[PDB]
Amino acid sequence: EFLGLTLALSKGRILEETMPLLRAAGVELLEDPEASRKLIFPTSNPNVRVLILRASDVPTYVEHGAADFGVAGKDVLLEHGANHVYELLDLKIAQCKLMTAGVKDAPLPNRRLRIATKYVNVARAYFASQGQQVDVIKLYGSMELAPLVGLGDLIVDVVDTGNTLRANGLEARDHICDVSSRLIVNQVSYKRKFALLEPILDSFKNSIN
Amino acid sequence: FLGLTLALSKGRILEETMPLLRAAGVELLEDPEASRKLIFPTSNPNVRVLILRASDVPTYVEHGAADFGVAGKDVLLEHGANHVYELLDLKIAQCKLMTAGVKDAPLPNRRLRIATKYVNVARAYFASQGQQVDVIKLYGSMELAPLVGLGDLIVDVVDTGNTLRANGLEARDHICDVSSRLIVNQVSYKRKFALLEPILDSFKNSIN
Amino acid sequence: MLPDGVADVLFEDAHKQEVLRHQLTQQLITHGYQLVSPPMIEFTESLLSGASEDLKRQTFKIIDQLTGRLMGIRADITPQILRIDAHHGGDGIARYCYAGDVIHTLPSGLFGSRTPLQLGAEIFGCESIAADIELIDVLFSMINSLDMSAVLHVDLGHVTIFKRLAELAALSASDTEQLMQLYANKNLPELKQVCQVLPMGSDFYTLARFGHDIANLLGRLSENAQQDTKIVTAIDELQRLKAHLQVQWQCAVSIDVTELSGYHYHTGIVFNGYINSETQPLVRGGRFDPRQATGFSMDVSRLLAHTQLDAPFIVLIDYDAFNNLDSAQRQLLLQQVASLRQQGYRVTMPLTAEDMPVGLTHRLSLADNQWRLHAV
Amino acid sequence: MLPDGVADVLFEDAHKQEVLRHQLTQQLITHGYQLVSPPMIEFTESLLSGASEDLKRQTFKIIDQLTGRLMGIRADITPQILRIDAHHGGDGIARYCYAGDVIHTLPSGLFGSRTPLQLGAEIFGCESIAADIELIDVLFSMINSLDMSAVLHVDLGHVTIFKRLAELAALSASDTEQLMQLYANKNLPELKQVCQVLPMGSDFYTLARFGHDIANLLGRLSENAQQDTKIVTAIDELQRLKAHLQVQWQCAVSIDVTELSGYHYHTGIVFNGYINSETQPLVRGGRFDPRQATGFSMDVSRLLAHTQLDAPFIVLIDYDAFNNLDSAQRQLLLQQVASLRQQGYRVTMPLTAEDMPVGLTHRLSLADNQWRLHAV
Amino acid sequence: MLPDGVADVLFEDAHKQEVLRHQLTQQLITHGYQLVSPPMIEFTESLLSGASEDLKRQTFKIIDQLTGRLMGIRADITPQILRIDAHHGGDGIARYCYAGDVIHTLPSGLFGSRTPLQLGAEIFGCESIAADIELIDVLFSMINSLDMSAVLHVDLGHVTIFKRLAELAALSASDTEQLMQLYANKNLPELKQVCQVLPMGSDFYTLARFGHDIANLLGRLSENAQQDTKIVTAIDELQRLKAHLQVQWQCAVSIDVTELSGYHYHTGIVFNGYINSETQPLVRGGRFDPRQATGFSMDVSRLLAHTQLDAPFIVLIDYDAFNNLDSAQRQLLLQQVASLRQQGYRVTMPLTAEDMPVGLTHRLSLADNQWRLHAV
Amino acid sequence: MLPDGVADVLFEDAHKQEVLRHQLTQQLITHGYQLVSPPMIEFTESLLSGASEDLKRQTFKIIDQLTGRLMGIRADITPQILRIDAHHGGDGIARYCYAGDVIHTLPSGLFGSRTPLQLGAEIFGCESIAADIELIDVLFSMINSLDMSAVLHVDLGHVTIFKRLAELAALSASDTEQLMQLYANKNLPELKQVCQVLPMGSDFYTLARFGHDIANLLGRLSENAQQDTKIVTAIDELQRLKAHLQVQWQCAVSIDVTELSGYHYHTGIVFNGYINSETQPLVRGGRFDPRQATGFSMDVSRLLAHTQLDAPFIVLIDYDAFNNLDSAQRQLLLQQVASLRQQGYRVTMPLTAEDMPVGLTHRLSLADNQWRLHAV
Ligand SMILES: Nc1ncnc2c1ncn2[C@@H]1O[C@H](COP(=O)(O)OP(=O)(O)OP(=O)(O)O)[C@@H](O)[C@H]1O
Ligand SMILES: Nc1ncnc2c1ncn2[C@@H]1O[C@H](COP(=O)(O)OP(=O)(O)OP(=O)(O)O)[C@@H](O)[C@H]1O
Ligand SMILES: O=P(O)(O)OC[C@H]1O[C@H](OP(=O)(O)OP(=O)(O)O)[C@H](O)[C@@H]1O
Ligand SMILES: O=P(O)(O)OC[C@H]1O[C@H](OP(=O)(O)OP(=O)(O)O)[C@H](O)[C@@H]1O
Ligand SMILES: [Mg+2]
Ligand SMILES: [Mg+2]
Repeated sequence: EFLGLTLALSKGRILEETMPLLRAAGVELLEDPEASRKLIFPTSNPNVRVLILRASDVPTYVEHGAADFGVAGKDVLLEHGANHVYELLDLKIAQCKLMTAGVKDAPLPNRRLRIATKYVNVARAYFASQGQQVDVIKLYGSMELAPLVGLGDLIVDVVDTGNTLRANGLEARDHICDVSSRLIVNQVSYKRKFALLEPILDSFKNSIN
Repeated sequence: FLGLTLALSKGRILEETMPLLRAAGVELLEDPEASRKLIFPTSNPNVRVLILRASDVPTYVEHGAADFGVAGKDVLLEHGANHVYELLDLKIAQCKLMTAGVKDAPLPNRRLRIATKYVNVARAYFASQGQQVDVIKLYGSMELAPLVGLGDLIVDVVDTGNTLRANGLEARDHICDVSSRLIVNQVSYKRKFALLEPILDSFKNSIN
Repeated sequence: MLPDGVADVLFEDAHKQEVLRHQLTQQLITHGYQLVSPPMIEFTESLLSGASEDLKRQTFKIIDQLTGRLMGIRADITPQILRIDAHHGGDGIARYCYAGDVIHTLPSGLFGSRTPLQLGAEIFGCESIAADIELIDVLFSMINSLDMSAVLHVDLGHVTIFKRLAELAALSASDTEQLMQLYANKNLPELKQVCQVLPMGSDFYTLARFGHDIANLLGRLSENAQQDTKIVTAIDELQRLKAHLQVQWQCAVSIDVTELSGYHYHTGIVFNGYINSETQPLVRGGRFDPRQATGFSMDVSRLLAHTQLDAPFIVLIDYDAFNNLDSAQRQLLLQQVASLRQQGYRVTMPLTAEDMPVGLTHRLSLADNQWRLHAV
Repeated sequence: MLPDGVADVLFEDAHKQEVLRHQLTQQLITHGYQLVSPPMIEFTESLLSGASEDLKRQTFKIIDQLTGRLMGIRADITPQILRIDAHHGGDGIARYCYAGDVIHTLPSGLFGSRTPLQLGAEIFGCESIAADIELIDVLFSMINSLDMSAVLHVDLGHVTIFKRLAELAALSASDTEQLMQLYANKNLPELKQVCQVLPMGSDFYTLARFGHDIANLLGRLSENAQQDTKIVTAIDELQRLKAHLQVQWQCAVSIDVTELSGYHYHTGIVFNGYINSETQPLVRGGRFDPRQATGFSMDVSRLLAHTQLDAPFIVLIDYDAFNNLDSAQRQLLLQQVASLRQQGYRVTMPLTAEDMPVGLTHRLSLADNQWRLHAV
Repeated sequence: MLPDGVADVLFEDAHKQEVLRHQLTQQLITHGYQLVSPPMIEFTESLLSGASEDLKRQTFKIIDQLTGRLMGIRADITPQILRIDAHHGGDGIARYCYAGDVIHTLPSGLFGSRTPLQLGAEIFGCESIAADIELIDVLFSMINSLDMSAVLHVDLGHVTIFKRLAELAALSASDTEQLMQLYANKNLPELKQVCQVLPMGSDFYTLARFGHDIANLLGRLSENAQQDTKIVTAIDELQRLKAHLQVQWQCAVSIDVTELSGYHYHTGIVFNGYINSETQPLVRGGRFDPRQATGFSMDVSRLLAHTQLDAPFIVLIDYDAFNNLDSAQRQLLLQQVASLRQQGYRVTMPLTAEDMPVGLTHRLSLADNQWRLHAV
Repeated sequence: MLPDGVADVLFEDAHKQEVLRHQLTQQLITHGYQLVSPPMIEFTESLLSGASEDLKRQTFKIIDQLTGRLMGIRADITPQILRIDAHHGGDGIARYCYAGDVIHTLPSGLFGSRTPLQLGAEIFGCESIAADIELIDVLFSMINSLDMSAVLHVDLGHVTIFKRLAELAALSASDTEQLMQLYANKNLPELKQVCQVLPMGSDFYTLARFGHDIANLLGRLSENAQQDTKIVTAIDELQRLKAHLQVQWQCAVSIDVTELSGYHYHTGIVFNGYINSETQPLVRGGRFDPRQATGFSMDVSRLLAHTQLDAPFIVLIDYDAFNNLDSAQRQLLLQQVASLRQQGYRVTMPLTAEDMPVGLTHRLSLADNQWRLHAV
């Protein structure tokens, strides 16, 4: 077993935007993960090591104790529905928003709405909290294409600038919630390794404010 | 749109099919990586391409959102899609589904925990060996799962083995060989056969 | 909110569904079919006897509290008709019809319904193709009475052709399965390869390559197949049904002898009716291949989108005008309202001045001592 | 073969049931009631919202595979109408009707059915007793249209009377429960004993002992009860409904103010229609809940035993005579058969010479180039 | 073949489990705890009395055929100990221990077991923290006797702190539930927001943010909380137990006053023992209820992975040598084998020449009229 | 209160049961039997595979929420051993033992237990009677180690004798059933009548009339039976087992070749051990008649009444004397208490002056600076 902390990160956006906070906490990465097939890396701190995951895996790894803590989007946390982690900090990075989107200028069909989305639980919960009755299909990516080819009336997807919506002939409709990356911690790790965490958490706490 | 809608996935599948599409007279007009558009025209005005995630391709083709597409046999096995016609083995994106554990580690003498993207394949595989397993669903970076205790073995695609070896793992059992297939929507095969048959025979030549 | 693939049928759709169910049931009854109304729940023993793994997956399970036995909520009514026929049918010919809700665990197609309304007809105890021709006629008079703009195309198959070739060729289970999966994927090149190394292999290729042309199929087969009595009858049955469908009903029929779902579940002739371009067949039917049986069923709910009713007359009596009437004039009005209702007008006696029916088309108003309908 | 309290409705009973269900549904629709056809399955959240422990016991449970949530197979359609009204009804008056199968875990009474066909009507958004009078009239014109020999006796109750006494007496949950169970057993001696040691105890005894005599009930109660506005209105409502039932429908009405099943769901007036001497009421209805709501439902299947149809005209075409016809003469016969079927004759085209329908009344025979019906 | 979360414990694991269960049970018995072996099934009345909705979900239900009453297959033995103590315990102090299988409908955690072997101890009739200290000592001497390499980390909580704040703040059920769910997710940002609009809201935030630091928790709370006698005692009890655990057992203890699963059942102190990094606690215990009661239980099956036994000595008698013996020499051998078995050797009398035990370590062979063990 | 036939095993009985279970399990393990601990619940498929209608009636049923499949709470462990052997046993010889609770719907005998503790041993993969002799030896050394005053009498049967006669006589199912029921009722006169009109009828009479005398049974049978190889082996096996039991274990054995329960369930040799005069056998075992298998099981709970332990030493430390000790003298006392506990004394460190163990036999008191045990 590993005595120190195992931080779970996703490659790309999450890795890049966290580097500032990790630096201030004295946990810089030794090598570039993109120049390697390794998925586990050491850091400047010999107690911390980083895992490179897909963003959807981060809560799962942290939940079951494979990582002591990690950085996951609130959208992923909402969809995952993980009541088995501690969500300690809003890091205010990777900011975007979950929302609905249909075809540009199209009217809503007067029947049960078909929602194409990766975020299945969120979609149902959202539309149920409105007046709306829906059917949902699970898809994994490239959501903006689904209404163009008849696979759904609306979508539920993250949007920041809107460039992807507009580039695929869509426009946003409703706002579901704001989304930013959170620092999540394994419940047992928060109890057992608090001494290792508390300095690193307070560095993040400073880095934000 | 009354022509053909071809479904492709973004990196490997897009790149390795470009040769076959060129020979069939269906070259792409612009580079999809230099764009946020997910739908593109081609040199042939009847064909257009969709850029999807590899796991979506069977779903799009199945329900008629694409008339045909190129999907890995691994994805087709996991999807279990009886509602498409699998016409050609294109012999591209060749790799193999197999099991893999930690280098030199012995199998724990109990029910095995399998970390995998390919949930149905894993269960079906181990059941055909007369054995029962417990499964965690994961979406990628599978080679990390045994290192951090999240499973005894994994079920994943491996070609060279570089990713297995780079993460302290080695292959164990061979489940099956995997290459991309040309799948066609059952109604599109009936209704748009005239549009397909020339394009299929160009692929048929490109392979042989 | 309701689950996915679980919906209310509301208002005019509910009316339309009630009308379809009733007209279609009456047509069957007038064609000599005995209506049966089996229960939503049974023991799994009889309910799923000879079920495909697909069917038992779609069937919900529940415990009988009185016996601790497994019951199920029916996903298909057809097994219940078997049961009923076994106890009430006798050895002669028996005709059954039914219409009832069935429940599926998963939606059967994309954005489908988990709660379809299954309606069907079955003939037991007749060997002849005449039974199949009769069912085709009932089905098609039912379909034509709906005055739809959408068109039904029929695919015919016959699993006996391939099944007979496979026993004559002495194929293993391994070979049979590989052929069926090649057929299901229309993999003609790889079928050619496999067929070079199989007994009567050119016959198995011929089914795929030339099975659509049922007129000439027998002449294209080996002498071994051509002498086999069951293959010859099967090809003849398809020709008769195709002919009947085209002449009598002006129906475009395609043939696919490589359609082999139901190979394991005792089918002979298979029938699939497709509405416009929808992947799921609207109508499914076939032979059983020891009591003879043939029949079909359809999803009545799926007809809703392609059938249309005359808009309803929804009438509101004027509240104030009614409450000013003496007792004699009320009896005369109620007589007139009773008359309207017997003609299928929907008339509301308002409880208050604000009482307003949904979709109001007419008001029954008082002028010149005459109650008259006037549109809103 | 089938579970206990689970039966097929077969043949003429199935026909009769289809006809009853359809006529009764049409009568409701023509009286301005909106037909709704909600699904057999829903999430338990909406299905059992405000359910009695009796209802939730009768409801089977199953898992939605798509959400891992608890669904149920409906034991009662009434909650689904609440849901529908909440989304489609608006603030004004709304009228709904329905007919559908419901499933119970246990049979409700001796020789009871676990799979009844529930048919009902409900009015939402009207405070007035006029809404209750309307529903009584619709119900009774429905019942009279069936031309039954069996007779419907109506029991009226009103839970407001007891509910008001219980809050005025400041009874505990312990006391309320013991009273209700004594009332349900009409255990008058033990009620007398208990009532000596209860606040306003003589009022609670009076309900049991003298509740049948609604004319004099108010005069028998304490001054505390007599001054309470809600008790006085409740007794008045019973008198008005009893009067309406007796005058308009010549119906023998009994009163039971101790009828308190549905204590938690019935806001006010309760209605139980009994067929002949059967323990289970054929019809149940009442007031419930801030949106007003009142309605009823009945078991359509239980009407089967007390209703009869005109015997069907069952026609058999002569087999030999038909097979000697040229193609033109068959088209002329089918035109004539089609005509017979449109008049509701049940005509069988025989598959063989032995093909004999059950209950054959007529044969369509050939003589002098004329097809004619003759009775057997 | 077996259901998910249902496994055989086979061979050496089965041996190891039998040994653990027996040693652990003997330790408890020698510490003055009365062994009880209640039945797998009981009426739901006593089985689920005061059960959390979590417990009743995990409990399977079945009908007693003799009474038509609902029984259950126990998911937890603890309620049965309550029952037993109520009938046999008296008013003084009583100590109980138990070991038995329990059955859960769903697996409790990732790769969880639906069929765990629950082993526990409970003290009734003692107010003092001394009872809790005793149980901690018994538990830890049990754990240390297993000579594990894996380490137990203890989380202490105390529901009285939050419970007292919630009554002093006069929180609604709505507020209490939202807090508990925020606490269970340690959602600190959203807790901050909610706490700005709640009475004594800063105290509820402080529990989450600073509850780990039990030394300073009292000083961080409002004057309202600081004066409350029950809060002060609860914080003191945690300090005493943490101290005891650290001094006596050299155990790293964490505190979580926001740990509130068992809000309805835990009167006071709560205890969760975690093995290495596993999410599910290996040991759960706490105070509950007017008769005092405290205790713990653990999953014995989960100890299997972290405990090891001395490898067994497995002996095989030589087949040929044995079958050449006269009757007298066999009686002498069996006397010697009986001796070996009394020393815990596992000796197999081979049925054939090929009979070979799994994991053979020694052979009992004949030389010079002397049977001797030699290793393979 | 608990259901009928469902009981707590409390206090010394619980201790006694724990000791029996553990000693008897160790004896089996030392005789080369592999301990297995299969789960309380399985799918009914494997659990009730080849079950008698009696067994499946005694088995409770429950739904797997994850698969909607029928599971059961085991009424017998033996089927689970079959399953285990099929996956882990190989083709060679395999020995298994087990001890576990099983649950029955009804009590098996009058005032019986619905929750017995089944303990058993099985040998797989050996044709020889040697396997049966081994199991007899293990069983009897187990029984003798219990030092009971009650005596075990063994009934041996062998269904192969009658089964072979019935196939040689070419009896119908009608005949076989009538014979079995005549045998079960010892109806010798009516057996005589029936046997006059049956092929080899005198052999069937001989079994009933002379089956007890196994020495001479072969010589009393027809030449047809005497030449049949399977009859001759079966009679020989009974002679060998009877002899072994009488010589080696001084056990009174009776033979009943007309004992034919298990005729349908594949038995060869049958074994029933009866304790004193109790109708229910304490031990049941036999052969299966393609993998060989033989074994037994017993109700461990039923041994409780006929086995006795030495009364326990229950010790209480003096509260006041202990609390006057300095820290050094407490460490010396705890060392002495630890010593007592390792010898199986049950010692309580009292929490208060009133803390009083149940069944107190000794007090550990202080006098002349010496802690000593003194009886109460
Ligand atoms: N355009 C965006 N701008 C800012 N944050 C974003 C944007 N898109 C996504 N995010 C957030 O960043 C997180 C990680 O982004 P990432 O690129 O890894 O995810 P993805 O590509 O949407 O999905 P996946 O990683 O599963 O393929 C998301 O979970 C989301 O919370
Ligand atoms: N190393 C490899 N060499 C060759 N073919 C591969 C390799 N890895 C995957 N493939 C094939 O390429 C297909 C698409 O892989 P691609 O890289 O597009 O996605 P992925 O890594 O499988 O996952 P995702 O779609 O989530 O990115 C797979 O279905 C498989 O058939
Ligand atoms: O509104 P916008 O600013 O366009 O951002 C929204 C897009 O960003 C994300 O994609 P990402 O950047 O992770 O790239 P990918 O979809 O190619 O993975 C997400 O999947 C959206 O498609
Ligand atoms: O055996 P190798 O030749 O190392 O290749 C195997 C790797 O390729 C697969 O996807 P991909 O190449 O897309 O990697 P990615 O999913 O990490 O992008 C998969 O993720 C494997 O880790
Ligand atoms: Mg991305
Ligand atoms: Mg990739």
